Amino acid sequence: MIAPMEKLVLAGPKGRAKELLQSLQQAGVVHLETLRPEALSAYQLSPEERAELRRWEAVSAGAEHTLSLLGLEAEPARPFPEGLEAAEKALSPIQAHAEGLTRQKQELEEELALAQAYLEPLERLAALAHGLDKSPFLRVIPFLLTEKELPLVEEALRKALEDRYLLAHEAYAGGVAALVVVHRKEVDQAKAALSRAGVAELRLPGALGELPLSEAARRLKERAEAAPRELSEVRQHLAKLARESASTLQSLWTRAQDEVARLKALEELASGRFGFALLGYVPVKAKPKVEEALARHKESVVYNPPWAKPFELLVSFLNTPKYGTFDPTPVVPVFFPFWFGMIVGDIGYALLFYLVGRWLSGYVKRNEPLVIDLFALKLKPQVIGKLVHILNWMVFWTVVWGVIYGEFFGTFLEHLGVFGTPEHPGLIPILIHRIDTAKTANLLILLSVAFGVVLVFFGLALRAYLGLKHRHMAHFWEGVGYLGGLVGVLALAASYLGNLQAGWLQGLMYLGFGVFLLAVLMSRIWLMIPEIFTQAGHILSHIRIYAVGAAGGILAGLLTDVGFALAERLGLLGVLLGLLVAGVLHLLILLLTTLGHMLQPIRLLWVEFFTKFGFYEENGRPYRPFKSVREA
Amino acid sequence: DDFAYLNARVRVRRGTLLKESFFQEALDLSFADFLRLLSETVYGGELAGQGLPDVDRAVLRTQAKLVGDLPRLVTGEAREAVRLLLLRNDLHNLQALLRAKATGRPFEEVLLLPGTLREEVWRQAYEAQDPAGMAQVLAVPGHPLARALRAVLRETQDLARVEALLAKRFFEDVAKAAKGLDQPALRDYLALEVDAENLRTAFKLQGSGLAPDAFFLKGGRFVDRVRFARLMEGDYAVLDELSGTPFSGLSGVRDLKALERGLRCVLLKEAKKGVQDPLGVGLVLAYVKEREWEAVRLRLLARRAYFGLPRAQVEEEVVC
Amino acid sequence: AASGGLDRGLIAVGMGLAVGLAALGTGVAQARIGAAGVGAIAEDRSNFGTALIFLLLPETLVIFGLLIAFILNGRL
Amino acid sequence: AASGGLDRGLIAVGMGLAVGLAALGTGVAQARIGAAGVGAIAEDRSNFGTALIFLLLPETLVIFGLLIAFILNGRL
Amino acid sequence: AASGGLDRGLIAVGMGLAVGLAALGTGVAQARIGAAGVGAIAEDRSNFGTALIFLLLPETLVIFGLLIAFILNGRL
Repeated sequence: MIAPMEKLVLAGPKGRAKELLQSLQQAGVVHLETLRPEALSAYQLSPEERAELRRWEAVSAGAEHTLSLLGLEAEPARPFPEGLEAAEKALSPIQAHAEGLTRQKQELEEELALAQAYLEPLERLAALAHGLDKSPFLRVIPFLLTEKELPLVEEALRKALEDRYLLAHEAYAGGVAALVVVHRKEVDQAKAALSRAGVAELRLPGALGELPLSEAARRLKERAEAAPRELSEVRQHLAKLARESASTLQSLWTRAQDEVARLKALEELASGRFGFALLGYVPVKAKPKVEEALARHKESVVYNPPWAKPFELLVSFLNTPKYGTFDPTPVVPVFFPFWFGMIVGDIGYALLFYLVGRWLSGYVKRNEPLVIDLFALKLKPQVIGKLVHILNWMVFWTVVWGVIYGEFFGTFLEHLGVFGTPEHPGLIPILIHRIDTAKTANLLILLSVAFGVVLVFFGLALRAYLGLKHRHMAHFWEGVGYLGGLVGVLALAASYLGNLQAGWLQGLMYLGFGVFLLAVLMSRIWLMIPEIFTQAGHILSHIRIYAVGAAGGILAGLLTDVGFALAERLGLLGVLLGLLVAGVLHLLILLLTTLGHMLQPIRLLWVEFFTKFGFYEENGRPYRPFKSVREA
Repeated sequence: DDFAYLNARVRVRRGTLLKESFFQEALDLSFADFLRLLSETVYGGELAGQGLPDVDRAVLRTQAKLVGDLPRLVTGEAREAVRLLLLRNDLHNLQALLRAKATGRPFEEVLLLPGTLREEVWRQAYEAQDPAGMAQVLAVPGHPLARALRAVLRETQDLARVEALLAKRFFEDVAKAAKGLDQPALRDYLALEVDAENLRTAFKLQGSGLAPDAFFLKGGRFVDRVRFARLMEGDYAVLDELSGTPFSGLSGVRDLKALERGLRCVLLKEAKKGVQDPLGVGLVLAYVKEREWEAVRLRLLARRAYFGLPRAQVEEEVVC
Repeated sequence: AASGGLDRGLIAVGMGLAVGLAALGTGVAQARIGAAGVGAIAEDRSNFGTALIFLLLPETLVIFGLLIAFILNGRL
Repeated sequence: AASGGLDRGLIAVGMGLAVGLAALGTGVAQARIGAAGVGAIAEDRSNFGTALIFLLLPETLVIFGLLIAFILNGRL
Repeated sequence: AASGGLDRGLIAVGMGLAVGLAALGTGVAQARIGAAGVGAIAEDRSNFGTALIFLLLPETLVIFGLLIAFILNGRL
């Protein structure tokens, strides 16, 4: 137990090292570093201190362990004090009760199990045996054999014994409990004969077995009978202990735990001051003032909605400095339109996604493991479930928004906004699709295609800021220079992009535009220039992902159309209810698969994320993957 | 191809066992009786008369004729893989030759297990004086260990250190080499060996707790340099933190002998996975391991029987 | 229906090649990658995403077929 | 029934092509994974529900065939 | 239904094709998946109800053929 103060633990980036350092130091807080290389070599904890820590571990662990056997738990909170002695003492009686009873319960189950099982064979043998292991004049060898065994066992026995033995059996079920009876002196041959056959003298293993067959049989009735009842008591006490003491167990546990970490924190700083993070021991007087602010970069242990919620989490990754260009934070608002807009469905697609959203944001007990959804109950990881309760609401809003993207989308089908097509039909709106037919369809084709290009433009802007402002000249040279090519790209594109609408606002413009491209790739020299080919490949990919996100999207709406509306023959009316045979079915299948579509937004994003357009990852590289960053 | 043949050849081969009950008898079998029991079994086919050196010799030959035959077959992907296993023990043998070579100890007393390279390679290597020359000999037919030995030899010609740094380096070569297949099971068992070797080495070296990595062989998958280090610092709590890891029978163990037993069981449980593994190397691999496991018990029990040594003396160690 | 236009036929043929080839390709792509996985499922319910993540990239191909089919429609 | 024009003639074929082809794709996809799958059951009956779910996605090919076979007949 | 016009010859050929192609795929599927299993079975007798269910999945392909063929002929 150190000199008075509550230890505080923080770790973070280089920027937070400083902000943090200042915040602890001025008040009258002690033993602070990084603030010198190791004057905590003159704060090396005593062996005694290490010992106290050691004790705390026994207690900490003991609580956990005991909680386990008991069959209940506790979970980590915010540290608190009690005194070690109180906690140890607290831990001890209960651990002793729970532990004793847990064993007893186990034994009881076993007693029951064996005794019932053994009850029948011992009884069969006993009934036959009319007492003979009682006798030494006759010796009896019980053994069980199936009737599979009986002619063979009989031949082996017969061969050794002749007729100087009694082989009798009364059945046990699927075989017969058997006795070979022999005279004294015949015993040795008698065991060997059964053994040769592969059978052998059978009774229960250990002390109970030795007892007369008759006696063993009695015991088996008794143990089998006794044990469940007895089990109830042992189990009851245990259950009772868990029930009452759980809070307590946890409080000791938490208390102890907070010490185990706390003590360790002291030891390491003592020892060798770490680096970009920040240690200290902070007094009772000092302790709140430093903690309230935190500047969003570290990790501690003390002692409208659609736009904000995941967006709030990207804010934390903005704050870390470790390089010379802007931190990676744009992603959540880049995601959102498409996230909502993936669902751009019709009658069965977008407009049915609702059922799920109120179930998940709300609570649904309909499910075999899901009960109250706030409580994350799952056949899959529970822990994982709790965190994205926040998400259930943001997803519910997504479900609401996707429904909206059903009526704007449905403009170019039915509705009103840019087209005039009936504001609402009479039978099944979206009987068939305007979009299935080419002109409407075509506009949607061109629509995705542009969007992949847009994500590329954002990336190279970032690229030039990166190499510029990080002074990665090779990269700077790359982000500006690569843009040199583009005018010529537009040139060629136009004669196919409007076909008749364009193609000739530019031409052999490419011949000089291509030169502009390569100029500074060549200025750095770069003994590996051809490699720019791959930068071009991404563009086609960006397009493809959006295109698929759309097309698979469209396909989704069209299954409600061949699943409820029109398809069969040339397309007919009664297909409506012929398909209803199918109709209930298509809905659920559809639901499962569209989840696959939303991983494509992210697939698109993944193209951009590791392509060094304001990023720290580059197949690793000190910083946590982006994988972990975006999820909630 | 030819693991159609191999698993099948193995399927027949797996029968010549000396059952668990063999060993149970042996606890209760005197040496003569132990010997009698052996002579009636497949080891008995290499046993002439009675006597321990003969039992052990019988073991070598028994393993040899059913497994040792196999390295000459090297042709399948699998055969090469099997070659790696044998190479490792043999790598020991090679070390035995190297060390023998260094101390004026003659070539002649270093038995080798069935070798990929023949007697004459070993002889030449021994006979090829310079540490480079010895290493160069082993390379003549090809031997990733030759080159590795050389790789280590490039910096100095200090035999013992070369052997030590080589063993780490070789198991490092092996890590790539085993990866260079695929036929996972050998790879898996080996991975457990990496972890096991780390545990025992840290164990051997514990209380030293120096710069751990010189003794930490890499390829830990549930073990790491620090866990190794901690154990080497004397912190036994590592095994208690290496629980729920694949190695559960080591939990709370504080002796190397029992440690080796638990490890053997864990790894054995892994070896046992192969029983009808196709090109997947498990059926042959497991089979080699069976012969191994049998051999361990036989030799142990042979002595037990020989000296009349307790049942309790063998009791931990002839079961897993 | 009935006697198809000479034009309708040229596109109608090619309509099939896109759906069949991509569909076949996706199933097989998923199958080998799918084959490697199984010990992990057992081991870690949480890690499960990796084998799964693997499957998603091939998924683009079939969808591509639908897009070209879409432009053709009303000529077919 | 009876005679058919060029659309009908083209579709009549494809109703068959569809049913045969999907089955073939399903089988190949199944062969690699299916071979892989079994050891896990032996070990774990518990995971078996997961396994029961596990095999399923390539199998989708067959079902598409029945709807399309249905659709073709009637332009046939 | 027996001899007739232009449509019918086309369905009659393809009716067979439906059956033949699916049969090859099912067989291939059984060969790899089937091969792994027996050792697992050797150990796990336990699996036997499961074993009746496990093998069962590629085989659906054949059933798919009988409806399309029957409905085609043996129903036309």
